[PDB]
Amino acid sequence: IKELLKLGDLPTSGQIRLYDGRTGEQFERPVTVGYMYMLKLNHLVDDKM
Amino acid sequence: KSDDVNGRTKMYKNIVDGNHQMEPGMPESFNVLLKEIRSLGINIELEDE
Amino acid sequence: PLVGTGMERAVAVDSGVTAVAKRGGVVQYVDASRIVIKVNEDEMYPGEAGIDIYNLTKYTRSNQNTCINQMPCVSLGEPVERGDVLADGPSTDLGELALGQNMRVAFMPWNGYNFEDSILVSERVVQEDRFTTIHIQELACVSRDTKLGPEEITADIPNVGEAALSKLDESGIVYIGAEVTGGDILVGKVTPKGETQLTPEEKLLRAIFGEKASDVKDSSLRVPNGVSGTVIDVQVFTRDGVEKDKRA
Amino acid sequence: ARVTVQDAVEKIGNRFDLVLVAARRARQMQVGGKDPLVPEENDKTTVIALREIEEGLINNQILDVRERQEQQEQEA
Amino acid sequence: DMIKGKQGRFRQNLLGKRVDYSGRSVITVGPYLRLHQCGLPKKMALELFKPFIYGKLELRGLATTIKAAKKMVEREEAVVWDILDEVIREHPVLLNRAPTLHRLGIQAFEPVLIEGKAIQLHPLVCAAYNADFDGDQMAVHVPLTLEAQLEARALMMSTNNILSPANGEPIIVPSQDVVLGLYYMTRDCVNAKGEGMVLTGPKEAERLYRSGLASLHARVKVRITEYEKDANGELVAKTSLKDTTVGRAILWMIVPKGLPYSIVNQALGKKAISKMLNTCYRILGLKPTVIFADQIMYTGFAYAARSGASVGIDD
Amino acid sequence: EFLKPRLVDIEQVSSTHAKVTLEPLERGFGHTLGNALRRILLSSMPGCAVTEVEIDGVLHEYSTKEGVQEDILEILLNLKGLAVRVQGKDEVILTLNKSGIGPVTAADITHDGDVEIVKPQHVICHLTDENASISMRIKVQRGRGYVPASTRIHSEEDERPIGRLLVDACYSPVERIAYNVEAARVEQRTDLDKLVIEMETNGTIDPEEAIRRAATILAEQLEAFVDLRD
Amino acid sequence: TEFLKPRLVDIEQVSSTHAKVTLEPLERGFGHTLGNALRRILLSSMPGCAVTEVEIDGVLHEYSTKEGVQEDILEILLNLKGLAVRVQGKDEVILTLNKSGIGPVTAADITHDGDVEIVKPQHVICHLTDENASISMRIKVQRGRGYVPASTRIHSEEDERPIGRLLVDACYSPVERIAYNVEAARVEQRTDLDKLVIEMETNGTIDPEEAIRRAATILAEQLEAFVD
RNA sequence: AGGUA
Repeated sequence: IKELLKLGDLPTSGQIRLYDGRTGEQFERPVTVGYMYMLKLNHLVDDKM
Repeated sequence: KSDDVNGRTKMYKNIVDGNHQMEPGMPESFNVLLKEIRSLGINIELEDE
Repeated sequence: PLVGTGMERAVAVDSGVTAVAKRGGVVQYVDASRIVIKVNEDEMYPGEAGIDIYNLTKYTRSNQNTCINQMPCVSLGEPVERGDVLADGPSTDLGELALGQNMRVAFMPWNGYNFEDSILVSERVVQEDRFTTIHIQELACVSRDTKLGPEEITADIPNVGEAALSKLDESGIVYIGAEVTGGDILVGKVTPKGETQLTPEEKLLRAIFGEKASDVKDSSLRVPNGVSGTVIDVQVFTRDGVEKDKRA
Repeated sequence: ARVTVQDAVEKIGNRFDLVLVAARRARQMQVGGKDPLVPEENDKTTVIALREIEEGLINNQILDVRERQEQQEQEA
Repeated sequence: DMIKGKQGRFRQNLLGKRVDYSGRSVITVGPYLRLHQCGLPKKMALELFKPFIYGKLELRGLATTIKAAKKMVEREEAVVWDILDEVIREHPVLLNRAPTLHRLGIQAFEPVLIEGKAIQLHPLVCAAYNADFDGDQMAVHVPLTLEAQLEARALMMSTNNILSPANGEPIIVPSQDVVLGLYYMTRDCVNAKGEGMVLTGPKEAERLYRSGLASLHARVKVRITEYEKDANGELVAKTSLKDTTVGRAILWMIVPKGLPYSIVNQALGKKAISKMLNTCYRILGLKPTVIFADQIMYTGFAYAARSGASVGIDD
Repeated sequence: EFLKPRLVDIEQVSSTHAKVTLEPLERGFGHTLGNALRRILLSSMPGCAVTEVEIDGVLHEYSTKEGVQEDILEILLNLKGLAVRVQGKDEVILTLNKSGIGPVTAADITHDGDVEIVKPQHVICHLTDENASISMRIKVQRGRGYVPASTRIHSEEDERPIGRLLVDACYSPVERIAYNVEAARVEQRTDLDKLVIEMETNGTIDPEEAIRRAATILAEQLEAFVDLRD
Repeated sequence: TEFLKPRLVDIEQVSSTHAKVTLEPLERGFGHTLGNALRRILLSSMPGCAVTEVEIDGVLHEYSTKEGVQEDILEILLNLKGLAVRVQGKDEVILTLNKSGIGPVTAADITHDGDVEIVKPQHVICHLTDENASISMRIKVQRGRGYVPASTRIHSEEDERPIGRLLVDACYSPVERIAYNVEAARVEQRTDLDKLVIEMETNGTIDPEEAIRRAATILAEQLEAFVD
C-alpha cells in the first residue's frame, strides 16, 4: 500500500494535514483522508417518519 | 389519547377551542376487559364506596 | 468500488441483473431499451439463425420498491464474445458490482456533528446527485362491484377541485409522466353512495342553499401524503367479459 | 423559556404539589377570568406560572385566598 | 388466550397501549442545541400539533372554521408556520428510546424547529438513552393538557435529571468526542511555542492560542482569580499565579465561579470530567451545573475539531 | 499603517484553471483574505446553469427514445454539467437539434449571440440510429448557490406542462478553490506576504471578475458592521 | 444577483468592557466568514498602545525579588500588561512611575501626560511594604499593531541595551477576548440563515462597538482596491 | 416472512 501511495505522489503515512473551512487554519498533526467505499442503506429517514 | 373515545373527542374539541384539561373517563380497553371477563362464568363489577 | 476483492465481476455476472451475451459476435444495434448482436459466423446454427436481441429491463419495481434498470455499456461495432457484459444492471458498472459509491472521507471529529457513529456529508454530495436513489412504488385502485352499485372510473368527480380533474384524461386516469404530490388524485374512482343520514343542521343548510345529497360518493385514489414523484407507468386490468375503457 | 424549575422547587419543597399549584395558576391564566401579574414574551401560561411562583407572587396559599376573595365579590 | 398475554395484558399495557399525538423518526446529533432542548423536524411538528394550529388560527381569525384551517395546514402556507413556532415555543415534548430500561429513557425537551427529517438529540443525553446514532429511532410524545405540560417541564425535563436515579454521580457526562477534545486541550507536552510566558487571565491564553503565537498546551504561569465557596456561602476571590497550560486556562475560562482551579489543572479523562461535574453540582447547584455542562460540551467539541485527532495506519 | 493589496498577474495554466496573485498584503491578513475569498467564491458566485429541459419525444425523466444509448435521466445528468455563459439575458432557451448517428455534444446546440458554450466537446448523448432525431429546449438561467428542483417545484405547484423536465441547477461556476500565503519579499516594508489563489472553474466566470465579485459581496456584508444600528 | 444584507443588528453591553452583538440574518456560511475575519483582524493586527520596556532600579533581572516590595519582578511586569494605556501623540513615550510609602501602587500614581491618557485610574501595579517603601522606574509605551510577545521581540531586536531594560509582552490590541458563535436563524420559511454572535471583551481604551466598526473599516479598507 | 436497533 505504501509503495502504491509513493507511485501516486502521496504521503507515505497516508495522513495529510487539512485546513479547516470555518477558520482556514490547519489542524494540529495530519489527519487521515482517503477514498472509502460508502453504502446508502435501505433505511431512509423518509420511510422512518 | 389512547382508548377513551369520549375523552379523546372532548380533548380534541378543547384543544381546538383553546383549553387544556381532560376528562379522566375510562379507557375502552378496560371496558372490553370487563365485558370479556363477564363472558366467562366470572362476575366482575365496579363498586362505589 | 476502488478497493474490491475480485468477486465483484463474478457476483455481477452470475446474478441475473446483468444482460450477458449468450453468443458472441458484433454489436449491430445499441439502444437504451434494446441491444441487437450480429452473431459470429462460427457461432450461428445451420441455416439462418440471424441476430440475438436483448431487451433491457428499465425502471421496474423491485421487491423493495427500488428501481432496477439496465443501461447499455457497449457501443456500435464493438466485438463481443460469450460471457461479456452487454448491459450493466442496477448497482453495476462495467460488469463489476457497484452497490455504493467511492467517496473522499476524512477521519476526524468536526464540531461534534459526527459524535456517536454519525457521518458528516458535504453539500457537494447532493450537488453531484450521487447517493440519490430512485424509489418506484406501486399504487392500486380497484373498481369493484358493490351491492350499492358497480364502481366506475371517470374524470368527473362530484365536489372536487378542478386541479384534480386537470391531471386526468377523459377516462379518469392520470397521464403517464404527470408530476404528482401527496394528496393528488391519480384514479377517479367513485362509489355509488347509499342512504344518507342528515343532522338537523345539515337539513337546514341543504334547505337554505338548495343543495341535495349527491347520489355518488368520491372514492378516488389519492397519493398518500408524504410522497411525490412522476407517474411513469399505468397498467389497466379489466377482466374478460367486462367492457373496456379508453385508457385500457 | 424556563430551563430549570429548581427555583420553583425552593418555594414549594414537595416538587409534586408544586405541579398542582402551578397548574391551577396556569389554568386560571388560560381560562378567562384572571389577568397576569408578570410581563410576558409572547409565552403561554406555563412559564408565566413558573415565573410567578419563582418570585413568590403565587403559591398554594395565595391562589386559595384569591379564590375566596373573588368568590365574595361574585356572590355580592 | 385473549386475557392471558405476554408481556402482561395486551390491550391494557403491553402489547401495547398505542397512543395518539406521537411521532417517530431516526435521531441525529444536536451539537448546537442547549441541554433543555432538542431538534424536531418541521413536518413532524406540524403533524403533531394540528389541533393546536387549528386553535391558534381560529384564535387570530385567519380561518373561519376547522375545515378552513385544515386546508391551510395541508397547503402549508407560510402563515401557519408562525402559529407553529408560537405553539412550539413553550410546549415541551417527550423523547423516548425504543427500549426503556430506566426512567431516563423518557425525557422532556423544548422542541426547536429544524428543516430536515430527523430528530436532533442533545449529545450529552444519548448516554442516558443508551442510544448510538447508527439508525436508532426515537419516538416523540406531546403532553397535551396544561397540567401535563407543566408536569413535563418540572419532572420530565432533561435539566432536572442530571443525576442517575441509581447513583448520585451525574448521568449527563461528557462521553467520547468531547472527552477527547478536553483531554487534548488539557494534556501537556514537553516543548511547544510560548513556554515560560507569564499571562494575566485566561483571556490572554485564548488570544495567544487563537493567534497562533503559542500552542494549545504549554507550561505557562498565568495569573487567575479562583473563587472559593467559603464562610457561609460567599465567594472568596483569590488572585494568584498558577503553573498550568494554555488549554487548561482556556478551559478555566468556561468553569463557573466557585470551583478550585486544581480540578482543571490536570490531564482530564472521562473520570476526571465526571468528578468535576459532580463537584460543580454539589458546590454550586443546578443551573450552574447545566450551564457548565453545555459550555464544556461546546468547548470540547470545538477543541476536538481543532485537534485534528485522527487514527491512521501508523498509530 | 497598512499597504494595499493590488490585483497583480493572473495566469491561466489552463482554460478552466486560473492562478491569481495578490502581492502587497500585510502579514496576518493573508489567511484572513484567503479564507474569506474562498468562502465567498464557494458560496455566493453568480453563474449560468440549466434548470428545465423540454425533450419532444419523452414525457418524463424515466423513459427512453429510439436510437439513443443513454437514458433520458443520463441526458439530464450530462446537461447538469454543461458549461455555458449568457451575457445579456438572465434566462435563455437554447434549442438542440440533431439527427443521424454520432455523439451529440454541446457544440451542436444552436448558439445565439449572447450564449457561449465554453465546453463544446461536452457530450450530451449518443445517437445510434440513422433516423433517430433529438430536439430539445434547454432553459438556462442565472443564479447562485445550489437550487435543486425540489424547492422551486413547491413554489410552482406541479408546473402545468408535463413535457418539461426540471433538473437540479448547480449554478456554482467554481469547482475548486485553494489559497497559499507565502512570504512576498519586496524592498518597501519588511513584513509582507502575497496570496496566491489557485482556482478551478467551469470557464463560465473569469478569475478577475470572480475576485471582484467576491470582494464586492464581502464589502457589502461589512457595510452593516461599519454603521451600527442602535 | 440579489444579495442579502443583515438587518437590525443588536448590541447588549457591560460597561465599556464586555459586549455581545447579535447579527442576523446572514446567508449560508457568511456568519462564519464575518466572524473569523473580524476575529483575526481584532486579534492579530489592531492599532493600539502598549507597554514595551520597564525599569527596576533594584535588581536588573526579570525574575528576582524587589526590595521594599512584596511582589517579585515578574508579576509586577505582568501587572503592566493589564494596564490599558491610550497615547494620542508621538509613537514611543516614556512614563516615569516614582512613588514612596507603603500600600498599593496603582495607575493613579503614574504622572499624567498630555499625550498619554490612563484608562483605568485604579489598577493594581505593585504593593509596597516597610523596608524601603519606595518604587521607581521608567516604562516605554509604544504604538503598535497586534500582539507582540517579548520573546519574539528580542528575536526581532539586535540593538542591545544595558541590563535593566526589562522586556515585557505588549498587547497593543485593545481586546482581551473575541469570540463568534454561528447559530441557525429563521426568516420567512427559509431556514439556512444564521445568527452571528460576537462576544468581545475590550480593555476600555475603545468602546466595543467602536472597536468592531473600526476593525470592519480596516477590512473594507484592505478591500476597496479589489472592487471596481 | 425478511431487516433494524
